[PDB]
Amino acid sequence: TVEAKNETFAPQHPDQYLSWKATSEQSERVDALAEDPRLVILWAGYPFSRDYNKPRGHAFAVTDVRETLRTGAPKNAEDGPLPMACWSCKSPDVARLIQKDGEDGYFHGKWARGGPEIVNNLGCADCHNTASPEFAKGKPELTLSRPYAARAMEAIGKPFEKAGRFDQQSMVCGQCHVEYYFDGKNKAVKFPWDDGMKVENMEQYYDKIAFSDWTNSLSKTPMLKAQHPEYETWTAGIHGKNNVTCIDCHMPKVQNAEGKLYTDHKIGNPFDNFAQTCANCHTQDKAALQKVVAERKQSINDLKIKVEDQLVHAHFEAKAALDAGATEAEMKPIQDDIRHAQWRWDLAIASHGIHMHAPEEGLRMLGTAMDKAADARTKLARLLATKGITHEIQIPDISTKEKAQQAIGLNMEQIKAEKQDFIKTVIPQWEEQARKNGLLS
Amino acid sequence: TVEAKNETFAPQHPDQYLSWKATSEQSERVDALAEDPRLVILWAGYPFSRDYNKPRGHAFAVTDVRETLRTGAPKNAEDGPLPMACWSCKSPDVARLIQKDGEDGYFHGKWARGGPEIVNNLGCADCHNTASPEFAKGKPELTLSRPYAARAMEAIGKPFEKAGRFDQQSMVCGQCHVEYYFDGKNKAVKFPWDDGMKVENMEQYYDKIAFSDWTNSLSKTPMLKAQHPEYETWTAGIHGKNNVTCIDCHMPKVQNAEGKLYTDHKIGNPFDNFAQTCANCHTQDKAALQKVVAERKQSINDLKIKVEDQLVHAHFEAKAALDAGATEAEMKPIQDDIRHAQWRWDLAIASHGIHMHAPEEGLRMLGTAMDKAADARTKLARLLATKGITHEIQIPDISTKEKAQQAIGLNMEQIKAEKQDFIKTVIPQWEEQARKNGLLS
Ligand code: HEC
Ligand code: HEC
Ligand code: HEC
Ligand code: HEC
Ligand code: HEC
Ligand code: HEC
Ligand code: HEC
Ligand code: HEC
Ligand code: HEC
Ligand code: HEC
Ligand SMILES: [Ca+2]
Ligand SMILES: [Ca+2]
Ligand SMILES: [Ca+2]
Ligand SMILES: [Ca+2]
Repeated sequence: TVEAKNETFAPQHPDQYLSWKATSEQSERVDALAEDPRLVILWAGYPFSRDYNKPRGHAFAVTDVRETLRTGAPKNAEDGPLPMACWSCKSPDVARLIQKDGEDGYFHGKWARGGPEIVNNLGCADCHNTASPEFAKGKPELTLSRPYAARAMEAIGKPFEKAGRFDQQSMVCGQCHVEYYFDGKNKAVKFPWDDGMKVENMEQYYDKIAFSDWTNSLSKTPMLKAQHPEYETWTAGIHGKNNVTCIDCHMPKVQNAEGKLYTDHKIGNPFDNFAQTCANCHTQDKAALQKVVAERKQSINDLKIKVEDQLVHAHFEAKAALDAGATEAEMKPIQDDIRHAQWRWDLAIASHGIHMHAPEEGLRMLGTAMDKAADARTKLARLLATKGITHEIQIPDISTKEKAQQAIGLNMEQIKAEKQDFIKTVIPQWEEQARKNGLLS
Repeated sequence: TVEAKNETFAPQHPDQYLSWKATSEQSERVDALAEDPRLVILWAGYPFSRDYNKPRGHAFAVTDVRETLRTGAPKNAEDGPLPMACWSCKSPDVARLIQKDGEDGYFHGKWARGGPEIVNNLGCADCHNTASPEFAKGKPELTLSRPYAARAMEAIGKPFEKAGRFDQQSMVCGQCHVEYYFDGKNKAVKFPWDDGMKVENMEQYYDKIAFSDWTNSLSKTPMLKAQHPEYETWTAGIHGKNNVTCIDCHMPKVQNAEGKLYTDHKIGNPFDNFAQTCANCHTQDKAALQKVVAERKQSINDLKIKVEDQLVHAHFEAKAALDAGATEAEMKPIQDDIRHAQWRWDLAIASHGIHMHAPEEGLRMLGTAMDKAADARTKLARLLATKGITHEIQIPDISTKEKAQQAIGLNMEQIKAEKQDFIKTVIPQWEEQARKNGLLS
C-alpha cells in the first residue's frame, strides 16, 4: 500500500508537491572534513574519516548516500562495506520494502542489495499515511512509517498514536534526525534511547551493553560515533521545552497564489522566510535574531575546536604510548577516558543545528567532554613518563584534509578513483533495473 | 547633601521604606565553603579560604562585612588585613564620605578606619539623588552615587546621564553587582571593563597590567579572584540582550492597600512574586519556569564541580613539583595555565544568579576553564616526571570545610576566637561613636 513514487501525488497535492520538489534548490554540499581536518584524526579507522559533508536538501538524500565514499564501490549485491540499514533514512522505498519483506527482511544483507530497489527521493510515504482516504482530502494523516522510530518514541514515554498534533509534527522528523546505532546481527537501526536521551544516559547505555562503533586506528580506543541528534537536542532546548515544533520553524504555513493556506514542504533554513517563522512568535527583527544565533554558533565553534585539539593530542599521545610498548591494561583507563570524551564531543556537535536548537546543552556537553579529555591526557603523560618519555608528543601536519587523511594511512587517490568508477557505471544500471521493474518513473 | 540615615525618608515614602526594610527577612546566611570545601584549596592564601557565604538581604550588608572572617580582627584604625574599599558596596555612608572627604580621601586608610563612620544599612542614597526636590515629590531621580561605577559605565560606552530610564535601572545595581579589583596605592575600587566585559577581555586586561589578587599558597600561582559579575553576565544573557532590566525581575511595580502603584523595594528572589515578575512577560506556569531555572542550576553545578576537581588536583600537583625542586622558570607555563583556568571558572560561577541570567555564558566559560586546566595538569605530569615522579599525586582529605582549612594551614579555632572578640568588643564601640556623632539612629 506504500506509494514510493512521489509524482503519483502531484496532481492531487500540487502546493505540497511543488514545494517538496524545491529542496533540489538546496544543492550546495559543504565538505566538513575540508573545513575541519581534525575530524579525520578523531574518526581514524571509521568511514567518516574518508568522506563527511554537511547536509543539503532532502531531494539529494538518495544521491548523497550513493555518492559518499562511506558506501564504497560494491561490485555485486553481497559486496561493499555497509549494510541495508544505510538506506533507512533516505527514501520511501524503505517503507515499501519494510511493508513488502518485513522489517528483518529489509535489514538483511548489504547496502548494495538495495541499490536497484531504493530509488525514489525522500518523500510523501515517509511522513504520511497516503493510503488513508483522508489524505486525498488534504488532511495530513501523519504517520511513523519506520517501526524502529515508533519503538523509540514509545521508549521515551511518547507513543505516536497517543501524541497530540504538535508532538506528532516533530516525531515525523524524529524518524531520521536522531542518534542511532546498528543493532544485532542483521544491523537493524536502533535509537539508543532506552535510558533516556541525554548524553549521560546514552553513554551509560552503550557502556552497559559493551558496544563500540569502531576502534580508533591511532589510539586503539573502542569508540562511539554520534550522528545528528536533532530530536534529542531539540527536546533538551528551550523551544522543545515549549513544544515549538520542528515544523513551526522548518515547515511554516504559507499561502498559495490563490491565498489558500498550506504547509511549506521546502524544508530548509527558517531564516529564509523569517516573516512566517520566527516572526510568528518574536517581535525582534531578522538581523537581531540572526546575530544572536550567529553568536551561539561562534561560542560553540570556539569551544568545539578546543575540545577537538585536545582529542587530537590524546589520540596521538595514545599512539606514542602503544609504540613505546604500552600493555592493554595500561591503555584501558586512558581508552575509557578517550571514548567518553569523544562521545560527549561528538553528540554535542554532530547536529549542525545545535547552536540554535539547544546552545546551552551543546556547551554543557562540550564541557563534560573536556573533563574526560583532561583525564586522558594527564593519564597519558604519566604513562609515557614510565616509558622514559617526558617531552610533548609532536603531531604530524594535519592542516588540510589531504594531509590528515595521508597521516592516518588512507590512499585517497585510489579510494576516490574506485568510487568514481562505481558512480559512473553502477548507478545508471541500478536506475535502469528499477525502471524495468516499475519502481521508478 | 547625602542623607545616609534611611529612616529620614520613612514618613515621606512609606511604601518604599517599609519594603526596603523588609530585606531583613532574607536572613539565612548559607556557608558556601561548608557546601563546597574545594573552594578552600582554590583560594588557599586568600581571605575567601577563611569565610565565604552566599548573599542574603541588603539589610545585612553592613553586618556581614563586619562579621566575615575576611576583614579580620583589627585592634585599631591602622590595623587589619583589608582597606577602606571593602566598605564601598555596603552602605550609603560611603556616598556620604565620598562627598565629605572626596573619593581619594575616602579610599585612603584601612577598613578599620571606616568602622565608626559607615554604619547605616545599604539604602536610599545609594541609588537615589535624595537631595533633589523631585525626590520628595515621589520621583525616583536615579543616580550613580559611586564615581568609580560612573567611570565604568562610561568605559563601556553607556554614560549614565545619557542612558534611558531602562538602562539606568540596571546601572544602579551595576554600582555594586560587578567584578572589580583594587587599583593603585589607595586601593580604589575599579571595574576591569576597559577592554570589554567578557571573561576573555578581562583576562587580557589583567594580564596586560600584570595584575594579581594573591599568590595561591599551594601552587605559588599569581591568581585572579572573580567577584559577583551580575552586570557583566546579565548583559551577556538573553534577558540582558532584550533590556529586561534587573528591576523587571527583582523590583516589580506592585500595589499598596489603596491600590496605588509603587516599586517593591524588598529586593530578593523574583519567584516570591512570580505573578508580578515573570508572569508579566511569560505565559508559562510558575512551577514550569522554576523547573527550567533549577535544571540550569544543576547543569552548571555539575560542570562547576568537575572544573574545581581538576583545579584542586592542579594546585596540589604544582605543590608536589615545587617540593620536588621545580624552578621558577619550570613553573611559569603551568602557573599561567592555572591562573587562566581558575580565572575563567571563578568569573563563571562567582555570580549566584548565573544559571538564570546567562546560563549558556556560564557553561561556555567553564568549558574554556577546563581547556586550560587540562593544559596545566598535562604540563605538570611531564614536569613531575623530569623530577622522577610518575605516580598520581595524592590529595589530602578535603571532605569538609574544616579538613580543607586544616590542610592549607589555617588555625580556624584561633581565627574564629579573634573574630568573635572583635565582633563583641569593637562593633558596639563603632556604633556608640556613630550615635555620639549623629551618624546613627
Ligand atoms: C549508514 C551508516 C548510513 C550512511 C552511509 C549514510 N547515512 Fe545518513 N542522514 C540522516 C540524517 C538526518 C542526515 C542529515 C543530517 C546530518 O547529516 O547531520 C543524514 C545525512 C547523510 C549524508 C549526507 C551528509 C554526509 O554525511 O555526507 C550521507 C552521505 C549519509 N547520511 C549516509 C539520517 C540517517 C539515519 C536515521 C536513523 C540513518 C540510520 C542513516 N542516516 C544512515 C546512514
Ligand atoms: C516529512 C519529511 C514530510 C514529507 C516527506 C512530506 N510531508 Fe506533507 N506534511 C508534513 C508535515 C509535518 C505536515 C504538517 C502537518 C500539520 O500538522 O500541519 C504536512 C502537511 C501535508 C498535507 C496537509 C495539507 C497542508 O498542511 O499543507 C498534505 C496534503 C501533504 N503534506 C502532502 C504531502 C505530499 C504530496 C508529499 C510528497 C510530495 C509530502 N506531503 C511529503 C510532513 C511531510
Ligand atoms: C528520513 C526519511 C528523514 C526524515 C523523515 C526527515 N529528514 Fe531531514 N534530512 C534527512 C537527510 C538524509 C538529509 C540530508 C540530505 C542530503 O542529501 O544531504 C536531511 C536534511 C535536512 C535539512 C538540511 C537541509 C539543507 O541543508 O538544505 C533540514 C533543515 C532537515 N532535514 C529538516 C527536517 C525536518 C524539519 C523534518 C521533519 C518535517 C525532516 N527533516 C524529516 C532525512 C530525513
Ligand atoms: C526554531 C525554534 C526551530 C526549531 C523548533 C527547529 N529548528 Fe532546526 N534549525 C532552525 C534554524 C534557525 C537553523 C539554522 C541555524 C543557522 O545558523 O542558520 C536550524 C538548523 C537545523 C538543521 C541543520 C541544517 C543544516 O543545513 O546544517 C537541521 C538538520 C534541523 N535544523 C532540523 C530540525 C529538527 C529535526 C527539528 C525538530 C526536532 C528542528 N530542526 C527544530 C530552527 C529551528
Ligand atoms: C513559537 C511557535 C516560536 C517560534 C516560531 C520561534 N520561537 Fe524562539 N522562542 C519561543 C518561546 C516560547 C521561547 C521561550 C521564551 C518564552 O517566551 O517563554 C523562545 C525563545 C527563543 C530564544 C531564547 C532561548 C534560546 O534557545 O536561546 C531565542 C534566541 C529564540 N527564541 C530565537 C528564535 C529564532 C531565531 C526563531 C526562528 C528560527 C524562533 N525563535 C522561532 C517561541 C518561538
Ligand atoms: C562592589 C564593587 C563590592 C566591593 C568593592 C566589595 N563587595 Fe562585598 N559584596 C558585593 C555584592 C554585590 C555582594 C552580594 C553578591 C555575592 O555574590 O556575594 C557582596 C557580598 C559580600 C559579603 C556577603 C557574602 C560573603 O562573601 O560572605 C561579604 C562578607 C562581603 N561582600 C565582604 C566584602 C569585603 C571584605 C570586601 C573588600 C575585599 C568587599 N566585600 C568588597 C559587592 C562588593
Ligand atoms: C537600589 C539598591 C535602591 C535602593 C537602596 C533604594 N531604591 Fe528606591 N528605587 C530603585 C529603583 C531602581 C526604582 C524604580 C525607578 C524606576 O525607574 O521605576 C526606585 C523607586 C523609588 C521611588 C519612585 C516611586 C516608585 O517607583 O516606587 C521612590 C520614591 C523611592 N524609590 C524611594 C526610596 C527610599 C525611601 C529608599 C530608602 C528607604 C530607597 N528608595 C532605596 C532603587 C533603589
Ligand atoms: C551596593 C551599595 C549595592 C547595590 C547598589 C545593589 N546591591 Fe544587591 N547586594 C549588595 C550586597 C553587599 C549584597 C549581599 C548582602 C549580604 O549581607 O549578604 C546584595 C544582595 C543582593 C541580592 C541577594 C538577596 C538575598 O539573597 O536575599 C539580590 C537579589 C540583589 N542584591 C539584587 C540587587 C538589585 C536588583 C539591585 C539594583 C536595584 C542591587 N542589588 C543593588 C550590594 C548592592
Ligand atoms: C529576570 C529576567 C531577571 C533579571 C533581568 C535579573 N535577575 Fe537576578 N535573578 C533572577 C532570578 C529568578 C534569580 C534566582 C534564581 C534561582 O535559582 O532562584 C536571580 C538571582 C540573582 C542573584 C543571586 C541571589 C542569591 O540569593 O543567590 C543576584 C545577586 C541577582 N539576581 C542580581 C541581579 C542583577 C544585579 C541584575 C541586573 C544586572 C539581575 N539580577 C537581573 C531574575 C532576574
Ligand atoms: C519581560 C520584561 C520579561 C520578564 C519580566 C521575564 N522575561 Fe524571560 N524572557 C523575556 C524575553 C524577551 C526572552 C527572549 C525570548 C523572546 O521571547 O524573544 C525571555 C526568555 C526567557 C528564557 C529562555 C532564555 C534563557 O535565558 O534561558 C527563560 C528560561 C526565561 N525567559 C525565564 C524567565 C524567568 C524565570 C523570569 C522571572 C524570574 C522571566 N523570564 C521574566 C522577557 C521577560
Ligand atoms: Ca545545509
Ligand atoms: Ca551512533
Ligand atoms: Ca541568598
Ligand atoms: Ca576581582
